Amino acid sequence: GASNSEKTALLTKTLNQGVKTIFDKLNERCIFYQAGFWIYEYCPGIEFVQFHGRVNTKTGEIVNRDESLVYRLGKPKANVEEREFELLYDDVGYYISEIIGSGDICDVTGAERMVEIQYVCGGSNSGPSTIQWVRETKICVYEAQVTIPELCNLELLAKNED
Repeated sequence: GASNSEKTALLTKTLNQGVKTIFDKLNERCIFYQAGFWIYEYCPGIEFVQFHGRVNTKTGEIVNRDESLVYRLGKPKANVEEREFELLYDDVGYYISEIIGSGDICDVTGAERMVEIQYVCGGSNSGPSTIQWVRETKICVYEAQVTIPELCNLELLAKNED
């Protein structure tokens, strides 16, 4: 037989490397996604909000619009140590799950408007981080995915486009 000691070290390394990479790629600039009529904005340890607005596809910049159609999803911490991340994997490959609650309870169901972010390797290993897709699965719960080029260096995350 043999042992798989190194596998656990590789997991610890991919998770930590992932967290610092994510924050490094978001600290420079926040990320957004225009999900039809609504837009979703995610900042580096600030907050996660959804608003009715418009975007400039040329760079992803938002357009000056009314702030009366804005909502809260999750409220992360300021420091990377005040928060906790999870190194997961699925049939495709590895990813990092990050869930953020403390929005506004949906009185319609009686659940939290907490968001789930899945950090994966991006197809363009030569571009900034951005959201891949966005979908409000439940009435309150919302799921999103974020691509990062530097994550693809980590062999565990050397899988996407499947």
